Amino acid sequence: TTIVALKYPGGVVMAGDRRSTQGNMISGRDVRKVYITDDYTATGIAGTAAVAVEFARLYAVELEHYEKLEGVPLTFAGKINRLAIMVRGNLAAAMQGLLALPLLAGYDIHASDPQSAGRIVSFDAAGGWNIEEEGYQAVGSGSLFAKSSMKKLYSQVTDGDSGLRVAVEALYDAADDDSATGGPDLVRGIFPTAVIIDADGAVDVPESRIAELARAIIESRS
Amino acid sequence: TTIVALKYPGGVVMAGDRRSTQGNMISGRDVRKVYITDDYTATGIAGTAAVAVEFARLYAVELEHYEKLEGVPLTFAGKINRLAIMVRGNLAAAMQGLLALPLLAGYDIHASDPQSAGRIVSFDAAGGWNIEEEGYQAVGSGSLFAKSSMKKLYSQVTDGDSGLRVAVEALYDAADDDSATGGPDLVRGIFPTAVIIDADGAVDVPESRIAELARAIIESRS
Amino acid sequence: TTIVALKYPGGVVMAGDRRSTQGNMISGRDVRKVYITDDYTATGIAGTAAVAVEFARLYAVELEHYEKLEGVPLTFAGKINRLAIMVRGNLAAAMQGLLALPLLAGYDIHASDPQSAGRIVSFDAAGGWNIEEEGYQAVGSGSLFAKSSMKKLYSQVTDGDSGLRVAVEALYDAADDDSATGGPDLVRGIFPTAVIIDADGAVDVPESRIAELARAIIESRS
Amino acid sequence: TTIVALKYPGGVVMAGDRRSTQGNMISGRDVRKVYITDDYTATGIAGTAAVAVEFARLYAVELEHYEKLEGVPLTFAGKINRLAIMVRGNLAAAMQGLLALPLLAGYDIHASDPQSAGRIVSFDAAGGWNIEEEGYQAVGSGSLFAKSSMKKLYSQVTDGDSGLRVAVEALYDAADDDSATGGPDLVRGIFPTAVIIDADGAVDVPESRIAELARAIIESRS
Amino acid sequence: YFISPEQAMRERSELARKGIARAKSVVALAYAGGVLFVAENPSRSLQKISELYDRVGFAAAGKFNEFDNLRRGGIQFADTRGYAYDRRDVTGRQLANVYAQTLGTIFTEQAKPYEVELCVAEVAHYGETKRPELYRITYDGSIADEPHFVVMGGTTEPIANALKESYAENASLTDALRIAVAALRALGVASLEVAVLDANRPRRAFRRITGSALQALL
Amino acid sequence: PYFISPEQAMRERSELARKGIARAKSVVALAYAGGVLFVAENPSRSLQKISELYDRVGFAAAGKFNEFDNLRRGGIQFADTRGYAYDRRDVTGRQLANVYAQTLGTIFTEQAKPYEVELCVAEVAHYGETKRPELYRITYDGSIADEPHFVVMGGTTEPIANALKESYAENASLTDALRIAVAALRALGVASLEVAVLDANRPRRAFRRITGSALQALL
Amino acid sequence: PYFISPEQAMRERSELARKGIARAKSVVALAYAGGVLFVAENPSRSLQKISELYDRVGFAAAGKFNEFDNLRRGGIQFADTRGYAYDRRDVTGRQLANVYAQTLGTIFTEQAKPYEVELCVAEVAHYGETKRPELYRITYDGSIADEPHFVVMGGTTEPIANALKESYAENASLTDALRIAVAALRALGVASLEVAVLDANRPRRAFRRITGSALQALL
Repeated sequence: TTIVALKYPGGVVMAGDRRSTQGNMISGRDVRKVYITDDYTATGIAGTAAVAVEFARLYAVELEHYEKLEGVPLTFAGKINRLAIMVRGNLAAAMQGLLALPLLAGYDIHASDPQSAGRIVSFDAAGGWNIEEEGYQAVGSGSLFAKSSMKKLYSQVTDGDSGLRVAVEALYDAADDDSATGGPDLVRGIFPTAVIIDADGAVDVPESRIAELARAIIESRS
Repeated sequence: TTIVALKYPGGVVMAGDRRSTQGNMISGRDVRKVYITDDYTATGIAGTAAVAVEFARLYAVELEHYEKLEGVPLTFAGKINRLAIMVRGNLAAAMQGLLALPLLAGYDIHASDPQSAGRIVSFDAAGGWNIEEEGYQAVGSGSLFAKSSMKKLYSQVTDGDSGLRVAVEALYDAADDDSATGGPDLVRGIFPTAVIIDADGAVDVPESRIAELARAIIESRS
Repeated sequence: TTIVALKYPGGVVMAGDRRSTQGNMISGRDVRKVYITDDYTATGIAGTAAVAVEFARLYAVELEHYEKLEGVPLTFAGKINRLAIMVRGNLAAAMQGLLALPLLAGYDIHASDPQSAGRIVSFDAAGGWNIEEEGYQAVGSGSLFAKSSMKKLYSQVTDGDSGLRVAVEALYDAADDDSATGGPDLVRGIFPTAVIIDADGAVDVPESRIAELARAIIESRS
Repeated sequence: TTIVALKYPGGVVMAGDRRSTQGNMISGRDVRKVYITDDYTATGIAGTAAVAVEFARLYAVELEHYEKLEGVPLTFAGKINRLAIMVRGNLAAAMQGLLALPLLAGYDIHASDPQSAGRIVSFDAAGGWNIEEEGYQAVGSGSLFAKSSMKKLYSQVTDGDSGLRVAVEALYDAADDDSATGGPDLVRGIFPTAVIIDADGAVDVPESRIAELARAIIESRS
Repeated sequence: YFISPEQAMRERSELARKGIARAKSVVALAYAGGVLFVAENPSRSLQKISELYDRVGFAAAGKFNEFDNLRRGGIQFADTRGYAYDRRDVTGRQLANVYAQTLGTIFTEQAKPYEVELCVAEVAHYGETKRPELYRITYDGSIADEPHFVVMGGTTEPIANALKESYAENASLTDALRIAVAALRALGVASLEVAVLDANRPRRAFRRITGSALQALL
Repeated sequence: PYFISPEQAMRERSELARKGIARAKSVVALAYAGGVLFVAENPSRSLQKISELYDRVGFAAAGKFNEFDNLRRGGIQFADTRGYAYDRRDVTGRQLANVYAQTLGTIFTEQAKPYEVELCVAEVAHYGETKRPELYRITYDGSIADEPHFVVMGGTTEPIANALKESYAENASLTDALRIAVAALRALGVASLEVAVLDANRPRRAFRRITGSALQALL
Repeated sequence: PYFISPEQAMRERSELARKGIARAKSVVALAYAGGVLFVAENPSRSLQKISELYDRVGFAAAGKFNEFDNLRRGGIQFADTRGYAYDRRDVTGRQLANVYAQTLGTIFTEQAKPYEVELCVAEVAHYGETKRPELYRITYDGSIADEPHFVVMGGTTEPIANALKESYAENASLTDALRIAVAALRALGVASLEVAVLDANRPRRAFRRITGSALQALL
């Protein structure tokens, strides 16, 4: 598994691969690991599949619940805190092997400068969190290859689309050097999933765009 | 043990063998492992015999109980969820050896296209579930041989009957390569059991049809 | 990690580095480890990052809570006691590896002589505390190198600014001889953080001053 | 650590050194280990520093609490009992390493003969106590050397001052043969602490007197 | 010297009726795009119309702290139920039922009856056809199924009659707003609380209509 | 006697509560340019009827000191825990005003004697933001009222409320609002006055007492 | 759920409490140069109406011995635990005075018979510090009053309070304040007098009884 997230001027993008394994055995060719938890935050989760999908679901429920009770969404700080508390709560089971790590991307509507209202937040197994400020983050078995790819490719990011292409490429290199991360399957037509958040909220990138970017990368490397 | 399930245009079919062992010793020659939990779902369970029969019974009770209280069956999604929660509940005992894995076949009456309203759902020991979309699934010690058989035989599936024959054949190959799975006993006249679900509900395939299909396969291989 | 604190005539100064590691891997280049818990006390915490930030936050809350209920801050003695009780409470988790040690700097407004109202207090994992009287203290993996540096440099301390320079230098030597402590990063422009407390309260030293002192030290050693 | 106590005609004297270690490392050069728990009893505690200071504090609180409720101090017997019960209560933690042993000196106002109203009481880790009747006692890592010194020096004890000198000397020999016990630091001017109890209550010996006695001993040995 | 129980019950009913009578009036009516809530509300912070679940809305009239408290209880039940089973399983009917049972039991065992009148509304989901459902729950636990409109609080007769003459099925949003404000008068742009259960929204159907847009509409 | 008319006992309780509210020192709270101003007639130097509740939320009360004081403590309690769970900027004057009302109503219904208290919760905007001061009045039964300009609590409220009705001016400075408030309160001496402000210009903690020589100079 | 009008019952309770307070020995507490002086009319040698509460906080009472005695114990209890948790200099006469009032009010409302007691909590400054003595009087209902000069409790309080009003002098020595207090108390014999002081000059424990021959010499 591998989930990358990077800020671009005016927004944030978050992409994730599709494979799920048991040991050396490829068990799922089309899992979706990036959820839209709310109109301004998307959440990726690496790790145990059960714990992951459960985290995502329950967190979305809690954000929206407070929103319905108080008539206003939490600030990005409150959201960060609740996610952190959930993660800290799973610590006992994470030592027993059921570890799940979330990467949280959001667009702060209350930030001062709109061009840098993008937000990326990373968590460890012990619930501590860190607001990333070098422009990108990743999680999962391929995270190191993905980060080392984005470090070089990141000067190319200038808008929503270039940022999307850089995301897809980083995923391609993760998969290229790690076997637990699936690359674009040209045969079955299964590509990474992506979410874009900007001033207007969060939308899923439609599959065709990711397909074209992936084919461009693959032809570039041949 | 081995239980296969495959969609065909307009419905779903689910078949299971009859043997039950203790170590190398053949202890039951006529166990029934596929139940009709309700008018549109059948459930197979591999694993510890006690835990299996109990799961099936209790799940059927719960589906029908909610149906009597609310005056309408759950959606296929709710059913999937309850089964998943039961499975997650048995996890502590599954680590102690009492593992039971269910494979759930259903016919969604609310789906848009009737020709693809068939549904197959698979579970792991940790309660996570997955909606199968490559057309077939299996569970048990012979599951790998059964799946590798259906991958090749599946282009022949065009209706209810051809789908039934493919099911029986997949079982035959499971038994052919694994000793814990019983094949058709021509001497005692004991054949796999099968359930067919389509727009009109779930019916048990009468034994004679399975007998003829099994004899056709056996003569084909000689 | 390394956090030094030293009294100067008329006040106290407390500085801390910025690195945070996981094993040999540098994970945070700009963590802030010295907090202003109240108008007359700053608190540094070495050790597990989660437990550290939590300690600081909760202690600040408690000081201010009693202040709001009773209409007057605790004496420096009461503050020392509450911090000690928190530290004693984390002992079970500290044996399990989640150890966090605080170093508490304060300016006693009620002391008799203003020129020596500065206060430095150190704690062990078992909640016992000690009021330092040789003029300086440190905590963290680099603490021994920092103390052995300040022992020699401390006769130079005559005011707020010279005391600040001595603090920064002690940090520089800690980092120079230990790899878990980060030195001034001239490339990224990240310098230690510092807090100064005197008769007028606690203020954060603005970054520029620390930058100039660090550059002076670095040029002195070349 | 080492704390000696000896009766003299008409009173009791109790002295303790100042060092506190962690392994081979000298961590405290001026700890005070002998407290005045009340107007007629002083208490020394050897062992874990936290448990020690806590014992002393809580015991003083309890003596004075009963005194305020009943309008009269407990008899020396009751005091002995309460201290013993505290010590017995710490036994579980003493097996885990947090051992603290008290030595209790008191002046019984109700005794028949004033010249022998002095009282020394020693405790083990299991709360049992013993009223010393050979005229002196000690506790701590240097206790054996201190006792073997006082056995020879004790015929010189004839009043409050000679008894004080004998105490200081016994401490000097403890420190001379054990490294965990600090001797008189002539450089920093830190000397053992002493408490004298007689018919008029308990008073701390002012530092100058202990300084002169220590210098006399040190010059005698050169 | 004891009194009686039946007489006490009658007195309680009268007290409840009086409490219901001295209150701001609310109306809810079906229109082409769903259901429309129009309440006479001067405050800007205190509200008498609320989202309950994706397609289920709620209006009330009486004592604010109590009706507000029911509001919270209703919100609570739906979320937990949805999490256990699913969002499309919570229906306006189940919620309407819960309030009635709770109210009856509460009244029988409590000291003072809740001087409240409730209206639970439901519309169909996205891309489906079904008529809006209105239920009225009264202070005792009684529940009534309304086909066209509910009027709560204050003097309900004149408003109910004016609506009886003006109501038109499949009236647009503006017409239903005019009818509802007119029958409510039987007012000014200020102090009006207006919200809709817009059946055309994908998921969350409840939507407030406030400020300049409302002024333009009226 | 035994069987009686509840409606009569309830009426008696209301009358008793009214009497308790009536025999008490008067407090006023009014909006001015820099925030909100509390001016209470208070002779004691230790016992106070005006208090900080949270960063931007203040509190004044009139009635029985032990009870209003007790509510003061309960209100302080709720805000700190809530802030720790979510955050400081999430606690609002509205939520606090609401909690007191519900608690008061339930408490009165289940307790023996009703709290002879009248509460005013005040809120101002945060630093570097524009928003009008909000005043809420909570009465002994649980009723809550939203006030745009000023609240008067305890004693005879009519003359003070009318004098304020004639003298009030939005965006009056601190000195003018103090003169108006003391004047309408008289309807006094430098001593025995409890004056505090919710100064909207402070960075975090807005509540600030105005006592002694500075107050004398102002007046 | 009761016959006799609740208000009438409350009035009866108040009258009963007043009667209980009235038929009791009189106690006075007054400020003098060295601190605070308690002078009570007490015949018994074992039963006492004046007590140390904490280092600088003293306590006098008048009414029913078992109850006022019980409060004495409760007050002692609270201070020690509080001091252990935080510190000795954190316990103040104010906090203690407050606790008794709240407890008394709640207790009266939920109990059967009201405590026929009248309390006076006194506090002086610490060693080497300057501050005026503080006297608080707590009555049976929970009311608390801040007294600048002297408190009179139990029996007929008018004549004693007036005699003190004429004779009181701030910064009177110990002997003069004793003469004034005994004289105004008479409005007696060396025997049956309970006299204690909160001597501000003591290092820690300020409370100190003045009994026997020394007292006789003073008087």
